Amino acid sequence: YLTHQQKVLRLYKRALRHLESWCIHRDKYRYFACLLRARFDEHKNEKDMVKATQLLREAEEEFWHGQHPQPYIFPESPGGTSYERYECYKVPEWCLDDWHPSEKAMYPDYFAKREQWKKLRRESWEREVKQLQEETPVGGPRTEALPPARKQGDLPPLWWHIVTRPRERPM
Amino acid sequence: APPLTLEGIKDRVLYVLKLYDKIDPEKLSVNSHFMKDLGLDSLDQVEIIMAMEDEFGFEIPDIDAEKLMCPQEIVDYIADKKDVYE
Amino acid sequence: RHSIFAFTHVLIPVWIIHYYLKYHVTTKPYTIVEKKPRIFPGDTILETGEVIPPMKEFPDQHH
Amino acid sequence: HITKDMLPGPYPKTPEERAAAAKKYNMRVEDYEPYPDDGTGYGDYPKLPDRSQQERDPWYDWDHPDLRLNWGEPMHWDLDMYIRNRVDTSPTPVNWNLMCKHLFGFVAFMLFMFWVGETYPAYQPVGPKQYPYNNLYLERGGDPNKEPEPVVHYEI
Amino acid sequence: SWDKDVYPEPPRRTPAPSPQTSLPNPITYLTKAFDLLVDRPVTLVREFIERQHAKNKYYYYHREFRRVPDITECQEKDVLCMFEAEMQWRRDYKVDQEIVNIIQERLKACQQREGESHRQNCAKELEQFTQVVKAYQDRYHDLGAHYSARKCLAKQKQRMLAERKAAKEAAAA
Amino acid sequence: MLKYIIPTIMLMPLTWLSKNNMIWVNSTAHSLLISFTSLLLMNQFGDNSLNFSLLFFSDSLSTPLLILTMWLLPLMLMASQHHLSKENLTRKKLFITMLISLQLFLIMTFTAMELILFYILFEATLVPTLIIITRWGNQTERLNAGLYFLFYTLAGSLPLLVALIYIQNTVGSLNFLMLQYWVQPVHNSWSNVFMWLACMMAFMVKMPLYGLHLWLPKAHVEAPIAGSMVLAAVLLKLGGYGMLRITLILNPMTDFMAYPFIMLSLWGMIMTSSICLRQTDLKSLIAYSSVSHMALVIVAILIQTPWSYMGATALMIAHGLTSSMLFCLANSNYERIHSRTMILARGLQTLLPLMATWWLLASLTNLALPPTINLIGELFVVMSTFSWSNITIILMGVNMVITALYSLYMLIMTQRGKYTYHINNISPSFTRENALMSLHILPLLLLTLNPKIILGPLY
Amino acid sequence: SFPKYEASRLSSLPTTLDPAEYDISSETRKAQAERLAIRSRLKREYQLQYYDPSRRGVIEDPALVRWTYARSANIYPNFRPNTKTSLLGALFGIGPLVFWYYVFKTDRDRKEKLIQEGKLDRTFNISY
Amino acid sequence: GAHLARRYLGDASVEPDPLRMPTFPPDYGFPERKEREMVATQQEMNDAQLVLQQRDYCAHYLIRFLKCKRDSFPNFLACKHERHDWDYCEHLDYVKRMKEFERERRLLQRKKRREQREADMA
Amino acid sequence: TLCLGAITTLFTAMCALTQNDIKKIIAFSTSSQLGLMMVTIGINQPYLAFLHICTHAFFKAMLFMCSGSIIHSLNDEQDIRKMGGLFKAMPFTTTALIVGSLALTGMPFLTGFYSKDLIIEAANTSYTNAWALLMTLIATSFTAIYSTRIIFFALLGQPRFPTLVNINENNPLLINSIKRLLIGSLFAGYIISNNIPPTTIPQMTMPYYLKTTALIVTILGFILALEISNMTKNLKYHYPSNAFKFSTLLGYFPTIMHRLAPYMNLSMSQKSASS
Ligand SMILES: CCCCCCCCCCCCCCCCCC(=O)OC[C@H](COP(=O)(O)OCCN)OC(=O)CCCCCCCCCCCCCCCCC
Ligand SMILES: CCCCCCCCCCCCCCCCCC(=O)OC[C@H](COP(=O)(O)OCCN)OC(=O)CCCCCCCCCCCCCCCCC
Ligand SMILES: C[C@H](CCC(=O)O)[C@H]1CC[C@H]2[C@@H]3[C@H](O)C[C@@H]4C[C@H](O)CC[C@]4(C)[C@H]3C[C@H](O)[C@]12C
Ligand SMILES: *C(=O)CCCCCCCCCCCCC
Repeated sequence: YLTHQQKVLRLYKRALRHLESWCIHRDKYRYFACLLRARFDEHKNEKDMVKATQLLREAEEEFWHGQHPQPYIFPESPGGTSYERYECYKVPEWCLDDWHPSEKAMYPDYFAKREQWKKLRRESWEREVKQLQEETPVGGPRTEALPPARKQGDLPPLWWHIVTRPRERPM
Repeated sequence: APPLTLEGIKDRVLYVLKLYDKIDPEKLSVNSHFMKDLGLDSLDQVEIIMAMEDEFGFEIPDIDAEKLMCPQEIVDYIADKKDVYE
Repeated sequence: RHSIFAFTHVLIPVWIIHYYLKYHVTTKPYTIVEKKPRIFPGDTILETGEVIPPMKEFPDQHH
Repeated sequence: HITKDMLPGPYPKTPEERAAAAKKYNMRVEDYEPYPDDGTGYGDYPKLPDRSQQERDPWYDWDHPDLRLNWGEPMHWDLDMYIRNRVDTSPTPVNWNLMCKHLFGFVAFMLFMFWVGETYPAYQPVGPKQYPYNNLYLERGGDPNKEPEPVVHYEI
Repeated sequence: SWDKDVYPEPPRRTPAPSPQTSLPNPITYLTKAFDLLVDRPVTLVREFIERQHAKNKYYYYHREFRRVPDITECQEKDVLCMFEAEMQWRRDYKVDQEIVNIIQERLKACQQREGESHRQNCAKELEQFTQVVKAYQDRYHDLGAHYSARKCLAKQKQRMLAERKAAKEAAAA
Repeated sequence: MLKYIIPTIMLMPLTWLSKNNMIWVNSTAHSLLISFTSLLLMNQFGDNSLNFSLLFFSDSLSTPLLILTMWLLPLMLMASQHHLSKENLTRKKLFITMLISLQLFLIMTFTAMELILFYILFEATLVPTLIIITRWGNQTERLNAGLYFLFYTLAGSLPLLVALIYIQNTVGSLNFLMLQYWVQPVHNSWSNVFMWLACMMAFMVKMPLYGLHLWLPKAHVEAPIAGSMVLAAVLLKLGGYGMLRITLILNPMTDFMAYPFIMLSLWGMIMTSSICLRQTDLKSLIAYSSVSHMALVIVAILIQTPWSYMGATALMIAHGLTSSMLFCLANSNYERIHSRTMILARGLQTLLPLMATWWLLASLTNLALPPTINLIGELFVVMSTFSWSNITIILMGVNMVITALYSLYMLIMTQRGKYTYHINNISPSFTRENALMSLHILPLLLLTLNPKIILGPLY
Repeated sequence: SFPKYEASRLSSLPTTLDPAEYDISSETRKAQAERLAIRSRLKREYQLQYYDPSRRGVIEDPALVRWTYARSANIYPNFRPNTKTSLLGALFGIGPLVFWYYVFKTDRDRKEKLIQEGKLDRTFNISY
Repeated sequence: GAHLARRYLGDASVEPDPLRMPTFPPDYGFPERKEREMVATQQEMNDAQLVLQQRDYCAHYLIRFLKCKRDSFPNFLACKHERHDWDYCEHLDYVKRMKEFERERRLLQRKKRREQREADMA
Repeated sequence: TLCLGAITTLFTAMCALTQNDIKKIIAFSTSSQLGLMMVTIGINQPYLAFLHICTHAFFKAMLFMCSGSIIHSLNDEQDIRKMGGLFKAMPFTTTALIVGSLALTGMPFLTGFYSKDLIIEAANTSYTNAWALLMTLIATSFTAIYSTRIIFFALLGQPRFPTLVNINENNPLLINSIKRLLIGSLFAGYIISNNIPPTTIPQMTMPYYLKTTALIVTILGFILALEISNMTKNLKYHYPSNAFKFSTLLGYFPTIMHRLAPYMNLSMSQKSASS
């Protein structure tokens, strides 16, 4: 669910981005960006929420009519030219467990460090599970938010795959 | 594509905000809440995030962008996406 | 470095190819077939010594 | 592990079967709707919206990011057709019917004009190209024994 | 090597060089480099090999097949006579395939040799190719994958009957 | 053929008398030695077939099928020994025995001189095949798969038995050499229509013919890996080999009796190729791919031209190596993730680089990249079918487009994209797995150098 | 007063253009909360396995098993012969076969008729 | 250009048909017309291996150009005068084809002018 | 083949007029040039079609390498709307890009002139489909427009890329690879044109207007393109038309066919063939 305020702010960002795609030139875009902001400021204070909803629906219809058919997309954003370009290089860390001993002997320092991380994960796991059991209602979790660590020497529950995820430029 | 550093990210984030006419450069620090301290509204914050996307060349999704309320949170968000640790 | 490349990748391959063509391919019929050379008026045939006659006098156009 | 009670079954006839089916598929009983009970064999499988996986939020933390699926959610019957490599159903900036009319109109117009241009070709104001020796009768592979009809060209 | 009558080629006519330019001809100097660096060492190695072969000279023979009675002379269901006739017919069939291949190879060598004048200068090769393909088609076309001498004979007699019928009604006219 | 039959029989005492821990080493080594000696069958003559005795012979049709058969036995032992590792010793030895007995029946099947000897061995292959599917298959569905396999085959083969005995009573012999000289044309009567169907339906079911193929997606999918390898590589080719032989005595009736089966095959290949695009089970997709390829062999055999017969022989050999390789590739993923679902494990190229090369090579041969023998066979059939009727090029062309689509869809879905996050047991490829794949593809590509030895008697 | 959006099977209505998205009663809010609860419960069940340090294998997904089962084994038990299935099966099953039979039978009969009359060009046709 | 408008958007009876011209006899109005001279013999063009479409009434200039090009190698900027003679010979051949078209058009006009005059008599 | 090539050259040139991805513009340029080669086939000029293949290889390859140089310097940005102001920042890529564009548009005596201009002359003087001839000429003008589009937005104006400037085209591998193709884009057409043997009879007699058609429409194309591009810098709003959307979305062919055909085929596979 998106609140009304979230819907308006998403529209404002979308409208500006498509406006920038039309205008291209920076000085021209600055001019029309300020006219568009003025339109949003014109109804900033509209206490009637039935009328503020009607204004929102018409703005979205106006946007769909005016959207650029081929808007600018940041290269690495979904739909961009570089989106997912480096996924083929992302290898999960568990693959290192299958390395041959002669391959591990080339990085004695890296693998000694890695064993400490795996030991840390092993020793934290029981407390992470217990913390989730005790902080979760009887019906079960109602949102996807996870809690922090409440104690000293505890780790935030379910941290391993966030912390150890591949780098964005893994190779 | 030279590498980013934590100080470098912070320097450029604060640099952009000091070019925004609605912010007083003499009252701007890394922990200045955009709304509570600098007295900006939520339309201003959308424009601030858009500038950061332009500054660093990548998109911040609206669901994440709405929570970035101070310069330090912007720095941390960028650092996390770019795997910057120093 | 370039000379070691020329020797291993040009000279030796062309030796093998030339030996292959001269003593295996061209010893069989119709393996290598050349378009016969063009002959122009006034030419001389190397094989025979025949001399090809010239073309007749041109009705000299203005140019 | 999977038991028979966790597997798809026949079309649910009673509201008690519909609730049991919805729970099995991890759906709200109000959101659960089977395919019509024709003879085509869907049983009680949920009829989900016919939307491409391309239509799902790319910024959400999917369990299967490439498929944009979460573990345990009911898969569309035609999921393998709606993967991001195949059929896309995203909204288009131009209406579907208007796109079809403009594409068809452009192609039909071009085909018509090509047919016109073939009926009324462009050419230069020159008579036919002339060739010696009976229009090159022998060069074109003419029978050396048969005598061709003379083709005589004149100055002008 | 090969017989020049089976795989003929006309005499070669090469125009002599007749330059009208002071510039050196790069091909002439590349040709001499090729002879010295490539053709010469390759020729020496070949001569060494041909000396070894001359020390050990042995022979192989082209197998000759005696002619045996053909299918027309075989009595029905007589497998021993049919077998020898059928094997002979298959050997002849494979030979006829190679004859067509020889005639096709002549035709293709002519088209390439004559360049832009091939349409006129290859008329003889085209005529011979046409005649052999007609004869081959008459013998073997449409017999099917299970072809045999018997089916070939049946096809010939059907054709001979048609040619005999087309004559009595072409001599009646 | 006794120089191959007796050594094959000796594989059984070798297996039973071996040390407990050497059953796989011993049987694999000596089955490879038998496969090596089979190259002596390549003494073929231009006119006459190689006729050993009253019982057995080998011509250019059966020789390549024999070499493929004997080659497959060591590959199947390699493919099986991992998933049978926890089986107790006696049951392992019985599993190997079934494989050996199947090889014995097959090599005698392909060289039988007399069609009734061919029949007995042709049915004999059912028994070990059924036992392998039902005893050592993994799922509950193996029992149902065995019944479909058994009764589809027998429903067709029992009418064939009546027909063959009828022919022997009328001709006096079923010896294949004799039938070449004593064959008489088939008059067009109702009684001969059912003789034609009796002589052909058993082979059609084994191909399988589209419509009569439902047993194959069950049997090929439920069998253990060795079962699938032999089922697809060799046993489907008994139908093609039988049809190529028996059509000798069915002319000219085949001219018009072929039409319904040509339509089923030409349209069926497009149907089964389309099915592959929406299959969710990787093994099931590979099984439906076989039906599409064998539809070309049926069509090629029925139009009865020298080019279609060369193409059919090449396709049967080419498909045998390719389909077996694909099953082995699919099995190697199954032994890791224990599921046959194709969408389950993705992006495997990232985790198993070399194995992804085998997938690519297997896929390219499946879609008939030139100059592979897969393409040579398919091309020769397309050429002959164009002469049968120019319009067939449309159906052949559409099938080649669809075949490329599902071949690369299988490659892209499993090997590319992002790996599945929670699957963390994809260990590196074993030397055994890599050798198993290369013993398929290496002979397949080598044959491109000397294709004539797999073009059959019409070459 | 802009022209209205006309959706199709292959081009969906944009979410921002959907009238339902803008009238959100409490019952709709409650439904969304119930959906999030189911997703959250499933996410937790997956994560407790996915994050378990000792687990090595595949996390079996019942939804994936149900999907493959529904697309194969469950179809015939829920099939009923009726007007819809009988007609479609006849039209898609037999239809193409009868059509292609008459295309090839017609083409081959015409071609055969020409060959018997010597009216088909087969001058160089010796491969078949 | 202009001639296409007249045929397509005007009277097509007094415009040549490019696929059927000439339609009048070669001597109609041309007393004692000379035949075109051909310099190169059939054997010379065969020996030179000219492309058949090049074996026209300008072939002798082409042969002279081809011989020069071969003999001037590697100087590919030579034979520029030989090339021009062939280009100019082809230009004159093209003008002769333009005159044939213009002659055909004027006879079609003349033919009509006679019909109307020979019809206004009736 | 004449009509097939004519529709291709026109349709893909029109798509190129509105594309913003630099590689898409060059790709649609290739399709349009291939269409022109197919037209040359259709007017019975196979040796001119071959020559265009040879000349096109030089400057088209160079253009992609120049775009690759720009893409690399702007951290994988391929949208020309985020380029600008590169004329002096990347002098060598600028030089190659201008030479490449002038070669593509048929500037006299560059590599593209020695094939494209003979092709247009041969088409204009041929017994040919009238509509195909017009489509070809218009496509020739559109070639100037989208060539101007790349130069105007990539090189001229003010920078529109991000603030951290990492523009660097000083790698010798980059310089020498482009440099060799630049030399080919100037002289290869002249050298190949003067060394190949004549296999047809070139048409050299035509009215003045049919002799300069290729050059005139190219100049008109540059003029019109330069008026459209300067218009983009006027503080005036945008009103997108049907033609702009048709061009931008590639005539809707991908949007319809790549959804409708897969949907129909994949639905049948499961519903009918499988189930
Ligand atoms: C000539 C061309 C040939 C090519 C065309 C061939 C067409 C295909 C023929 C298919 C044959 C029938 C199908 C065989 C598949 C296996 C059958 C099966 O598995 O059905 C299961 C069914 C369920 O019952 P059940 O399995 O017993 O329950 C569990 C306890 N075991 O089991 C049962 O209910 C009992 C099944 C009994 C049938 C067994 C098979 C016998 C087939 C021959 C039929 C005999 C007809 C004789 C009738 C003459 C008088 C009319
Ligand atoms: C889905 C189940 C899978 C199992 C499939 C089982 C297939 C069994 C097929 C058995 C049919 C055998 C044919 C029996 C009919 C009698 C044949 C006969 O003797 O008729 C002769 C006549 C020949 O015609 P003609 O070529 O003109 O004569 C020579 C002069 N040129 O007859 C003719 O005109 C020749 C044409 C005969 C073929 C007719 C084809 C019908 C249309 C195609 C149907 C495809 C198969 C349909 C299967 C659906 C099953 C549900
Ligand atoms: C000629 C080239 C030098 C390029 C350069 O320095 O700019 C060098 C670079 C690397 C060389 C090659 C590689 O070293 C691999 C080869 C190994 C052998 O020692 C010589 C042949 C061999 C095939 C090489 C000879 C060649 O001279 C190469 C290609
Ligand atoms: C007579 O044969 C004329 C042949 C063709 C005339 C072409 C003249 C160019 C006019 C239209 C070009 C428009 C391009 C924008």
